[PDB]
Amino acid sequence: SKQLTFISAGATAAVLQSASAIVSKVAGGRVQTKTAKEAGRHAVVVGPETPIGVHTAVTEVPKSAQDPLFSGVSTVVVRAVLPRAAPDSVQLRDALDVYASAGIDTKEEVRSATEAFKKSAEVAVGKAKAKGVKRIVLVVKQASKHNCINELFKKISTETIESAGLTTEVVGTAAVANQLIVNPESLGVVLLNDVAATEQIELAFAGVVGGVSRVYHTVEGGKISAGHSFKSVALAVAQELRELGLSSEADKVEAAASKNPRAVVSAL
Amino acid sequence: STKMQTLHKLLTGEVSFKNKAPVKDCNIVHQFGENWATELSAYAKTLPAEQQKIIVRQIARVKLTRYTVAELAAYCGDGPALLDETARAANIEQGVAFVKAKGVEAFEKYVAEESTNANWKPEEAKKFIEDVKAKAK
Amino acid sequence: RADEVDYTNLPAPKPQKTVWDDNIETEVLRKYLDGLSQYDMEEAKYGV
Amino acid sequence: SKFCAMMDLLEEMQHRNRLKPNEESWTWVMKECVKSGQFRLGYCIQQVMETECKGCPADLVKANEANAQKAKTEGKEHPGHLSQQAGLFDVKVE
Amino acid sequence: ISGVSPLLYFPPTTTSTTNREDQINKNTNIAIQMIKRYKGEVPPHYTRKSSATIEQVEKEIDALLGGAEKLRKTSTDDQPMDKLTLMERCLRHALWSYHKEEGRYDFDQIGRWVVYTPEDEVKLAQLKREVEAKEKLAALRKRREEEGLPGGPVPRINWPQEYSSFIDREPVVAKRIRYDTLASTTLERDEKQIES
Repeated sequence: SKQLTFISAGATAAVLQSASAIVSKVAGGRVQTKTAKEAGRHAVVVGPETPIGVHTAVTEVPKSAQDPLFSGVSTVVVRAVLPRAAPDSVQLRDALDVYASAGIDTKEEVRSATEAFKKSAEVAVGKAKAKGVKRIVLVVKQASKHNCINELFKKISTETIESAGLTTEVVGTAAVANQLIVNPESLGVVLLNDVAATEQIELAFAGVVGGVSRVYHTVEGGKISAGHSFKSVALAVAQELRELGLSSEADKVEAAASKNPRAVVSAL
Repeated sequence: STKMQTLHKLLTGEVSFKNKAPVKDCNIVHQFGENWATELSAYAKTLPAEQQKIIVRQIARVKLTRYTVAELAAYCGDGPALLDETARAANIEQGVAFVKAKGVEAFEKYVAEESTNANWKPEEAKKFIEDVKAKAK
Repeated sequence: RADEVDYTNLPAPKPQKTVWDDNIETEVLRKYLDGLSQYDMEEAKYGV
Repeated sequence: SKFCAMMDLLEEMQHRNRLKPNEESWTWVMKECVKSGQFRLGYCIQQVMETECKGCPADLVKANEANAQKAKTEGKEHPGHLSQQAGLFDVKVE
Repeated sequence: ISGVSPLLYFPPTTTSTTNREDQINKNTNIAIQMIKRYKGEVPPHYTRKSSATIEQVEKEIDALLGGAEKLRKTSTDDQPMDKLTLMERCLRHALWSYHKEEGRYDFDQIGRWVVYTPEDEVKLAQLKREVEAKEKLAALRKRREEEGLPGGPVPRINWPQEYSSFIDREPVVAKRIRYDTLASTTLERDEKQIES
């Protein structure tokens, strides 16, 4: 009756097959599992690549799945995701910086980027207010190539955050990544500009913590789960089942993920 | 005494490098030494329990920092404890693909050159090349 | 017993600008190749 | 540079020792120019042998021309940065 | 590079199946997209007021100017011009401007009949270098294809030295990844669609 939408973005067939087996064995057939390329709700996206239709890429440190090394840490990493076009077409993150060099008009693209950053900034400040932190950390790659997209990102993110009344501290990519992996307790909320390096940093943090499920906020309004490994996908499915209104099944999947990461399907 | 005190502050984040460079395993090895972990662990035993736990946790995190961001994202998806085996398997798979692509003798030379570049012991390089060769058939 | 060393001090990674062979393909791509070299040096200085 | 060393050696021999280089000395220079791919120095040495000595080993003259025409095909006749168009305010004076 | 690295660098080739046709197709699509954004909206269609071919017009011009050859006169640059000379200059200028825009570049004739101002001469020189450079690049890219060597440019680097120089592996590995990927990718767009 109900439907779970599986999106594949750069994920090996093994992970997708594992996810399908897990849901089928745990759900028992009550909720069907359909595959697609875009969704707004009841969706799990498998693979490092960012799907189409997501504007925010928040990720946290769930208490249940905290690795013993990272016990007690509490930091929220939100990556701003610009609208994604077809693979052949030039992405906005690159168009916004190359067209300016070429002299082409960049009004509509700036407007679209501004809207995406505002939504991401609103999500970040809401998380910061909920956690109670007073200052957030913006992350912008300091490469000369990305001298326009980051500039707009800073101009808008700081504007929205200052309007909300919180402080912002701008930093690069290498220093923040090292701090987040080594000393993450000194960062409460970190926003990331839309760059490939930032995406890798978000994945590394999501994996080093012990394997977690990232939350994507879409344009339509909602939250969709995202994973890239067996454990992360299993946690993403468990959260998705919990959202559908299944508690016991979600707990079983979470327990199986904690015990046997690479073979949860057989473990449960 | 000063070296251990400086290292403890550095790992704790109280003390920063001159240029605010990232506190990675590579930089610490460059300054303090190859066996900074062993001496620090011995020194930590002369400290209260809380400091000992922090030292152990920081050392473990620094060891995880020995990989690049891309490697961590690709291989550390299913936890840090399983990171090393996953990275080793992926590297072995790359070796198998290289062997099947451009023979063995070139692969032997390529492995030797990378080991020289990669600061790998001859025993480790010999073990790796034997393992990949065995995996092939 | 005087000062020994500043463990905090680290020698900065000396960056070398990447060189491209002088062919016709380089002249056509001179601007593009120069941009790559500038990006490479910026990455080396900052770290990534 | 091997060519520079040999030319300096010849300069010492002719000027500071008063000895005229023979055909053998110039042939060695021409061989080095051919071997190193420096096809413009070969032209100058070729004329020197045709002026002081009696001609040039035709084997080496042909080899130098082959190297020159290879550059024309590959486009390495002159350093490229020289061919780049410039202007009054478009030149970077270091 | 102080510190034993955890992995040996290997080529980032993971997309094993990369046909040259697909890469050039993607380059063409990107090139078309950028061109459309830069130029502007395609100009509104304009109906010709008369039907005639460029070859027919050139033949008519030659016929018109051939009958006055005996009457036509010799003049210096600073002397005043005649009616025949003025007509010839205007007609040839327009003809060769049309040919230049279409792409039938005859640089000698374009130089004689279309080039009157210093600035225009500078622009002609700029055009002359570009065409020759493209011809050389295409020939060597084809001959490099005959050689089978990597189509994309390859920098003159000695990574064993770079390994020694760099304190940290990560930037060195990233640089190799980029250049290896670059040398493995063909930077060409289909010139039939571009001309279209």
